[PDB]
Amino acid sequence: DIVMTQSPSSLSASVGDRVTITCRASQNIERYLNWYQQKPGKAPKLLIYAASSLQSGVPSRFSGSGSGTDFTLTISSLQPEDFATYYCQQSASSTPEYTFGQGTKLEIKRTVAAPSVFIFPPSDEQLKSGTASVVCLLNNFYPREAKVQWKVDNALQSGNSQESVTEQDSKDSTYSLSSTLTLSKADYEKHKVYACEVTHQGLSSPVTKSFNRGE
Amino acid sequence: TNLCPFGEVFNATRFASVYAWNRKRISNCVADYSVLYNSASFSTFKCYGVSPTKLNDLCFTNVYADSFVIRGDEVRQIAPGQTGNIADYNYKLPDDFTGCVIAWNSNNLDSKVGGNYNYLYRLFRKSNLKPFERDISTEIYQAGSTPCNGVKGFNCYFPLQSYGFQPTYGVGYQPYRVVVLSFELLHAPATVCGPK
Amino acid sequence: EVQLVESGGGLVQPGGSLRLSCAASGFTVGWNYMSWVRQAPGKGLEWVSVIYPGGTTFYADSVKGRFTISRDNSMNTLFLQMNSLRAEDTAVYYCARVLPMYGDYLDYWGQGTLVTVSSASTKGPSVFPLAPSSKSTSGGTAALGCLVKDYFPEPVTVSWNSGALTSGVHTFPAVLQSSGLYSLSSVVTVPSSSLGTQTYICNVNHKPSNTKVDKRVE
Repeated sequence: DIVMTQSPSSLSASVGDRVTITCRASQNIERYLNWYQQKPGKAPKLLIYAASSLQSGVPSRFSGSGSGTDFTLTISSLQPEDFATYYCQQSASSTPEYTFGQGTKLEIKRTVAAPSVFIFPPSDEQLKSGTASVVCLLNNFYPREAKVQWKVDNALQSGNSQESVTEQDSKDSTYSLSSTLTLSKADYEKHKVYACEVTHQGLSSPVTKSFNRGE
Repeated sequence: TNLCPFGEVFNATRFASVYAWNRKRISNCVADYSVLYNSASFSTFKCYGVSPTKLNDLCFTNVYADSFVIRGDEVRQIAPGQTGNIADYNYKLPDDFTGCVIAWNSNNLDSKVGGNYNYLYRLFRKSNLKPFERDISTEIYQAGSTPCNGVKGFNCYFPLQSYGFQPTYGVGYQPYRVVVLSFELLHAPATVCGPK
Repeated sequence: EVQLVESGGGLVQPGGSLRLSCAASGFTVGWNYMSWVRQAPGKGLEWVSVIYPGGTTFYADSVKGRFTISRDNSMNTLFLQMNSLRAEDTAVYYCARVLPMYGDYLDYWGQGTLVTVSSASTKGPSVFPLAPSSKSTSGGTAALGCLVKDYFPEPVTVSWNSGALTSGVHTFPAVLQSSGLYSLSSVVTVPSSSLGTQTYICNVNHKPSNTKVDKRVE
């Protein structure tokens, strides 16, 4: 089985930059190499076939080159919509023996953006099910590195919260984060003030959003 | 002592493209297969039914010599029960095939700097070929719902493609010449025999 | 226009079977090279199977003897019949049209269908509102949303106002809780003024459980 190794595994660059991804074949595959782009949750899109042939409808800033065992995919001027994972694929044998590279994830680098922070106390409908979920939302920030600290009234909480991060928005290259603190209704009723404290590079000092149980 | 014209087939200057594979019939001749089986020229010599030697001791109603060029990558498709672009849309052997598939690398002869575009193969066909069928259709292949009216474009593709052999290719992508000998046996008296 | 739409994915127990469908529109499947490719969650693309226009089929070593590819011409649909499914087969499955002109390359892909191989049971989600508050006023901006809790398996689809509201919408990736069930949140930021004029409804859909929920927020 032909092994395709892509480099680098991950890569970050700014808008307008020239970006190069390399892909290397375990054996000679001539020019039977294709390049696909996959954006999160969407269908993979063919970018390049036959090593250097640009597929119909693909912007001209995408270029393919290489032959034998070494191939490169070039984006001449990086665009925010170009954030995605790029895969090389070999089709050397006349009998189908397709193999993919492990893919390279390309993210867009941009200026720092501080998150906007919101907090949602548990629904009154969820409390009739015996559970309380408190949500804290960090919207449209960069870089992705943020820290969410749940404080159930200056008592730092641990082990009862999960967080989820969206993938880079393909127009402003920002992230968004969801933190969910879940308790029994009983444990929820044992405390007063619920706060999420957000620390992020774009913030002079941590921003806390809080509420009190029962208004 | 009318010996069969195996030299006209094996030592020919140009070979046919696989989609238009060449067939020459061999009749009323004395066949010396020794010239071919004890030959160090061939990389592939698979015989089915018969044995490669045993061969100058037999007789047959007719002998068919089919010649073409493929890439060595595809030589294993010239065999019964095989599937693939060549076996499906270019040259198909039957399941009861008795004969020999003989193949050899022809890079000195069929590769050209910048590519040899005289050897073609069929990539598109609606259905598989039957054994020993030959299709020389050139009609645009309709891959979509809209007809093509002899025009190429999206979902309308020329059914043949050039191999484009270059001398620098790896051995898997290099041209191999293939001769398939089929030994037809009939009611009718045998017309081709070995020196036996 | 050209389209490939996958369907039939869902929850399947280990050792079970499942048939995936791929409805095509532009091209006619009978005359085309077609392929099934899969992608395990968080990992890379892995070729599964391919069928030629003449009917000859080819399978990756991971799935031979267990997967079979077929097609219906009058339905213009490609099929992948999977038997003896294992945990490693959990993946998104894409169909794609294959062109053989310079090797085989996949020029049109569907958006895929998720197949989860697990010994758990299907569970529909609970949909709770994340109501706009004074706590949720960023200047002149108000955030509101829906919490889609305690479902299995993935995925759920969340739209807003039956698809009419798409700007400022963030549907976060699901996270696997302690329980073993999934939870998700879908938020949207809007001008605070809008809160008085427009109505905000999250449409949650979980087809593994035949669950459809329309929840108004505030």
